Amino acid sequence: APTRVTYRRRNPYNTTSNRTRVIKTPGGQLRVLHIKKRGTAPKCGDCGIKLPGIPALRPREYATISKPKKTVQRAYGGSRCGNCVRDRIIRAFLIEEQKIVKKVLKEQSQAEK
Amino acid sequence: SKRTKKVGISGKYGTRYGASLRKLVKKQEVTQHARYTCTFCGKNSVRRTAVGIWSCKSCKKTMAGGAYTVSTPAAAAMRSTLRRLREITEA
Amino acid sequence: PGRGAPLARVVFRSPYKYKQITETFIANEGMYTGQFIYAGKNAALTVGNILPLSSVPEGTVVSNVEEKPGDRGALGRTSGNYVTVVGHNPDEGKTRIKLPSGAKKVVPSSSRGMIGIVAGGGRTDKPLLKASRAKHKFAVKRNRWPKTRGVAMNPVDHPHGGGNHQHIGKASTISRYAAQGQKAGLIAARRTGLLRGTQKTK
Amino acid sequence: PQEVSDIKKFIEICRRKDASSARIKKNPKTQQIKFKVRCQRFLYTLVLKDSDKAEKLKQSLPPNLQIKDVPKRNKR
Amino acid sequence: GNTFKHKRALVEHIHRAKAEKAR
Amino acid sequence: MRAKWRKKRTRRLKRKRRKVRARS
RNA sequence: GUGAAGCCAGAGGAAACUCUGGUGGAGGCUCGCAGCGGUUCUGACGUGCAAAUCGAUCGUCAAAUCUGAGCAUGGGGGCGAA
RNA sequence: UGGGGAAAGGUUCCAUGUGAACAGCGGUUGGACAUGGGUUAGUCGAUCCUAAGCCAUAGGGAAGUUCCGUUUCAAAGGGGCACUCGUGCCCCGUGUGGCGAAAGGGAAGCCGGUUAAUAUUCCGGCACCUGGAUGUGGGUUUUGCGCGGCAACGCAACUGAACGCGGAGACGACGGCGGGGGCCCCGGGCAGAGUUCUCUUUUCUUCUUAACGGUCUAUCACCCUGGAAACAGUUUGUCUGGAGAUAGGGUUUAAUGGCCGGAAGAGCCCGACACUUCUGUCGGGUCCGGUGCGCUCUCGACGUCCCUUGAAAAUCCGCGGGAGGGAAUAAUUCUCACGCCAGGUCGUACUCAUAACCGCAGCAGGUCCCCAAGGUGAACAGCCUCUGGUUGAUAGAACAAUGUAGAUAAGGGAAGUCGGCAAAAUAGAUCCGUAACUUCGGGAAAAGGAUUGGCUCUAAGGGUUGGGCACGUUGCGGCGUGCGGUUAACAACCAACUUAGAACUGGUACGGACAGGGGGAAUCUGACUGUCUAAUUAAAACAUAGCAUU
Ligand SMILES: [K+]
Ligand SMILES: [K+]
Ligand SMILES: [K+]
Ligand SMILES: [K+]
Ligand SMILES: [K+]
Ligand SMILES: [K+]
Ligand SMILES: [K+]
Ligand SMILES: [K+]
Ligand SMILES: [K+]
Ligand SMILES: [K+]
Ligand SMILES: [K+]
Ligand SMILES: [K+]
Ligand SMILES: [K+]
Ligand SMILES: [K+]
Ligand SMILES: [K+]
Ligand SMILES: [K+]
Ligand SMILES: [K+]
Ligand SMILES: [K+]
Ligand SMILES: [K+]
Ligand SMILES: [K+]
Ligand SMILES: [K+]
Ligand SMILES: [K+]
Ligand SMILES: [K+]
Ligand SMILES: [K+]
Ligand SMILES: [K+]
Ligand SMILES: [K+]
Ligand SMILES: [K+]
Ligand SMILES: [K+]
Ligand SMILES: [K+]
Ligand SMILES: [K+]
Ligand SMILES: [K+]
Ligand SMILES: [K+]
Ligand SMILES: [K+]
Ligand SMILES: [K+]
Ligand SMILES: [K+]
Ligand SMILES: [K+]
Ligand SMILES: [K+]
Ligand SMILES: [K+]
Ligand SMILES: [K+]
Ligand SMILES: [K+]
Ligand SMILES: [K+]
Ligand SMILES: [K+]
Ligand SMILES: [K+]
Ligand SMILES: [K+]
Ligand SMILES: [K+]
Ligand SMILES: [Mg+2]
Ligand SMILES: [Mg+2]
Ligand SMILES: [Mg+2]
Ligand SMILES: [Mg+2]
Ligand SMILES: [Mg+2]
Ligand SMILES: [Mg+2]
Ligand SMILES: [Mg+2]
Ligand SMILES: [Mg+2]
Ligand SMILES: [Mg+2]
Ligand SMILES: [Mg+2]
Ligand SMILES: [Mg+2]
Ligand SMILES: [Mg+2]
Ligand SMILES: [Mg+2]
Ligand SMILES: [Mg+2]
Ligand SMILES: [Mg+2]
Ligand SMILES: [Mg+2]
Ligand SMILES: [Mg+2]
Ligand SMILES: [Mg+2]
Ligand SMILES: [Mg+2]
Ligand SMILES: [Mg+2]
Ligand SMILES: [Mg+2]
Ligand SMILES: [Mg+2]
Ligand SMILES: [Mg+2]
Ligand SMILES: [Mg+2]
Ligand SMILES: [Mg+2]
Ligand SMILES: [Mg+2]
Ligand SMILES: [Mg+2]
Ligand SMILES: [Mg+2]
Ligand SMILES: [Mg+2]
Ligand SMILES: [Mg+2]
Ligand SMILES: [Mg+2]
Ligand SMILES: [Mg+2]
Ligand SMILES: [Mg+2]
Ligand SMILES: [Mg+2]
Ligand SMILES: [Mg+2]
Ligand SMILES: [Mg+2]
Ligand SMILES: [Mg+2]
Ligand SMILES: [Mg+2]
Ligand SMILES: [Mg+2]
Ligand SMILES: [Mg+2]
Ligand SMILES: [Mg+2]
Ligand SMILES: [Mg+2]
Ligand SMILES: [Zn+2]
Ligand SMILES: [Zn+2]
Repeated sequence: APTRVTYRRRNPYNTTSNRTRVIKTPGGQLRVLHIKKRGTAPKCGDCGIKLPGIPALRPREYATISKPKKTVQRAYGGSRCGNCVRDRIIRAFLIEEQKIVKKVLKEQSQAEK
Repeated sequence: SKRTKKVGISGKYGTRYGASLRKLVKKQEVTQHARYTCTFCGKNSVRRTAVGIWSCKSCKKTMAGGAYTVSTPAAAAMRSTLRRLREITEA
Repeated sequence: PGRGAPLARVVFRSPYKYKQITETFIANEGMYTGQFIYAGKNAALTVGNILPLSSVPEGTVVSNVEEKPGDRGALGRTSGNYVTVVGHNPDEGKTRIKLPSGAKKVVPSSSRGMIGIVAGGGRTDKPLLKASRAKHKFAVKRNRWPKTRGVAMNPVDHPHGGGNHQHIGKASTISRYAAQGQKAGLIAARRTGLLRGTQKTK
Repeated sequence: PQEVSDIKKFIEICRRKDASSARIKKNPKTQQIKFKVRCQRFLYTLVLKDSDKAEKLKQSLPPNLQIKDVPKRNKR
Repeated sequence: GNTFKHKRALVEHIHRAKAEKAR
Repeated sequence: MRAKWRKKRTRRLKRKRRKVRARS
């Protein structure tokens, strides 16, 4: 039962790509299994938090899963969190409104002569 | 429960480097490890990130400041002089 | 690394193309993320703005001052330092400035500068106190630490050479017009010894 | 390998061009009957508890399919 | 703080606190 | 999506159009 | 092993402030195993196992610690905490 | 002194046979000698990318072999459409080479069996990736490019050119805490084995479940209601809240978690018959719980440190915009399900060291990594044992001097000697006690004392589950409630260790082996930690922070 194991590939060094975990086989043996690295969650493009509703994969793996699993149904679906989308809409409206009043005030109250 | 008479934070240096040098470094260590109240949000969460960078844990703003204090007297005086120079002449 | 004086990342917009450009300035004390800054002849007298010296009044303090208009900054770019505007000369277009070393200089008025003082404060106030601390400082700059004394080498190595006692043996002030391999010591020294009074030169 | 839930879908699977063979495995200790069909990409398994539908299902399969009985202790 | 030595000490303190609160 | 991925889809459309012409 | 800042509770005083018990886990700190090194026996051997090794006793051991591969510097030249 | 690798070697690997020579004794044996045999990949590597760096092109030096220069003082590119048939048209333009990693970055394979010698490569079963063609089912559209949720967002699909924005690749050291896999440990059961003068419901062994999928869950965080001082919530470690807490209800990143397919048909353990060989055949079994400051790997939320802040490129995805195109019987450049075809080239045996590498050699030297059992014990200390592996270093007889290595001596105790050189003495843990001096941090384990075995008992330190009425529904109901109340804290069950006290007992012994600091009063000198004469000198010599000068 307390049996020792060996690597199954030619690399003998403990690098950030030589990742293994122990298994037990239906033949009653302790072996080693070589595993990849963990995925990373995409981040928001304004505040930098983890976006909800999107899986964490290695970059090449996103090329095979379907489109609705990689986005949420809203403007700026990926890459923005929703709190940031709320700020953009309000800020865009308020600044645009002040632009009109500043123009009208400047034209009327100062170019009446 | 005071557990130290005078050395304070510079008790990690044991009996090394001389008494005068430990006092001088103590003056700068106390002020660089303290917390300061944010100017933008008001909470008491502002710590030093790097030698001239200070960041707020709450509202996520970072600011350029002194080496071991958030502001320097020379910078504070200049801001008033600049304010007075521009204002009382142009306004 | 290797520098005091934190840096600032600023994003502008292109007047002729649909894109944006990112620059890297030196940070003045008081600047923060999310702040608008302005550059040009008609900019305002606020910390962090960049404008020609012809648009500032006497006594203002700036940093990263161009020696000539267009070279993008040469003077006063180190932590806790600045230059001072002294006077103008509008008919010919020159400005007098004062430098951190204490010297005076004359510069064309179209040179640009940034209002304020360079962030980084009084870095040199606390002792390093440990050999390892000085080692970490230079390990990211150059291979210059530690340093052996010339008086402790053999004559084949250094002019201060050998002898049955450690000593120099001749005057340590060396002429300005000497040969490479002879300049070791105090080069072209006007005087020597402990400075008692005030220094007349300004 | 994938599991099939009902009987109607399992019959429709067996009526496919790439259906190569099928077999029947019975576990008397736990009283189960398993129907497996070998297709191009997957092996489909259907699990039944009773035994009054196994022969009913068996006769409902297409006649051109080959069905075995999975003898105990299969030879190498 | 270093007030209650174990579980029994805390329970006795609670009973006396409610007894005086009763009055 | 990558450009090679998009090139395949328009290539299929062009073949299908010339074949449906050949059919007609 | 020792036990620095920060934090909790109680007690003393008119205040400014002071005392006690905990919590915490800092330091080119310390005992010591592996690695790294080489103080003494002026030990063994000294046509040696060995053109520098062997034994006992020793120095350091969480940082100015130890180490592989790739690359650079070429002889009045390099490199040198000398 | 076990099981596998990197550099280096190159057949040393396997079988059969053998006179001499080699294996510093022998030899029927051999890494020796002779004759034959042995290395199988779309998934493991190389091949692709860039780093420190090296070299072409434009140009400038040098009598010249050649030196510099890497984006420059250069007219330096790539994308689409038909072709009658290549010839012809039309857009964009700031920029424009290669080599360099078998430990950095990176598309994809697991289990069982098989040989004298290969296997994640062969056989059987069961999967996955990239590229290329393509048809059925389903989806959308009768007014053209989907519905649902207040919301966080969900669903099998669910148009999208130029140009632009963003994310992943993509990163330090140390500290305690929590979740998961493997190992260790304890109790019960079925099989087999060992011991049995006496004892022992006893001691030991097997009781397994892969990649790839489906389904139900799992910290952080985010959303809706509402409005807090008698301030509350809360970590081992004081953080959080009118910039919206507690509380109630939801959404979502993250399986090495539970159940199912794979899968018992496999593998393993017993028993009974056949069988010269060829050959085998048939019955049973392959369960159920607990514990932890345990060891090892992995994930998560926190914290400390810096005049130190801890790579780049290839490659893949989302979004802003709205160019072009399309049905009313058919149309559909639908990232949905299933289906068709292909994946070239080189390495792969064996050793990795008291005999396969480098030291003239089969040399006590040197040479980068992965896995890591039981007992004692603080422990990867020393000492004994299991799995696995060795029994190989020329031998036989005798016990003189002088040696090398290991040791003990009466009385005195450094009188020996340049000199206490060598040896001896001290040593773990618990409880007392602790000076001068001092940069107030230390000196300090200062100095100096006492105890420690065995057996029979006593006491303390925890977890889970229960709480009384009155209505209505539900195959003792479980609840929708209206309440009442704080058992003067009770009952049942479960579980390791750590600490303190007493009696008895012995040739007064008990850290019983191992392991394991001698101490004090002063002078000279360098502040300290660090560094050097490989092979006669480790120091008061060098470096260092601080100070001053140019
Ligand atoms: K999703
Ligand atoms: K310059
Ligand atoms: K150096
Ligand atoms: K020096
Ligand atoms: K001297
Ligand atoms: K001197
Ligand atoms: K410590
Ligand atoms: K050691
Ligand atoms: K020479
Ligand atoms: K290949
Ligand atoms: K194939
Ligand atoms: K190759
Ligand atoms: K290739
Ligand atoms: K390069
Ligand atoms: K030339
Ligand atoms: K590589
Ligand atoms: K073979
Ligand atoms: K259809
Ligand atoms: K739909
Ligand atoms: K890296
Ligand atoms: K863990
Ligand atoms: K664990
Ligand atoms: K475990
Ligand atoms: K154990
Ligand atoms: K796999
Ligand atoms: K409050
Ligand atoms: K703790
Ligand atoms: K390890
Ligand atoms: K459109
Ligand atoms: K092989
Ligand atoms: K092999
Ligand atoms: K090797
Ligand atoms: K042990
Ligand atoms: K041990
Ligand atoms: K003898
Ligand atoms: K003898
Ligand atoms: K003596
Ligand atoms: K003497
Ligand atoms: K003792
Ligand atoms: K003296
Ligand atoms: K030293
Ligand atoms: K020496
Ligand atoms: K020494
Ligand atoms: K030296
Ligand atoms: K001094
Ligand atoms: Mg010398
Ligand atoms: Mg000379
Ligand atoms: Mg001279
Ligand atoms: Mg000299
Ligand atoms: Mg140390
Ligand atoms: Mg030590
Ligand atoms: Mg000797
Ligand atoms: Mg001899
Ligand atoms: Mg052989
Ligand atoms: Mg033979
Ligand atoms: Mg011989
Ligand atoms: Mg012979
Ligand atoms: Mg022979
Ligand atoms: Mg041979
Ligand atoms: Mg591969
Ligand atoms: Mg060249
Ligand atoms: Mg030329
Ligand atoms: Mg290459
Ligand atoms: Mg690699
Ligand atoms: Mg395909
Ligand atoms: Mg789009
Ligand atoms: Mg399973
Ligand atoms: Mg699952
Ligand atoms: Mg809540
Ligand atoms: Mg199953
Ligand atoms: Mg079986
Ligand atoms: Mg082998
Ligand atoms: Mg080995
Ligand atoms: Mg050897
Ligand atoms: Mg050799
Ligand atoms: Mg123990
Ligand atoms: Mg003998
Ligand atoms: Mg002797
Ligand atoms: Mg004696
Ligand atoms: Mg005696
Ligand atoms: Mg005596
Ligand atoms: Mg001695
Ligand atoms: Mg003592
Ligand atoms: Mg002393
Ligand atoms: Mg010294
Ligand atoms: Mg020497
Ligand atoms: Mg020596
Ligand atoms: Zn955001
Ligand atoms: Zn703030």
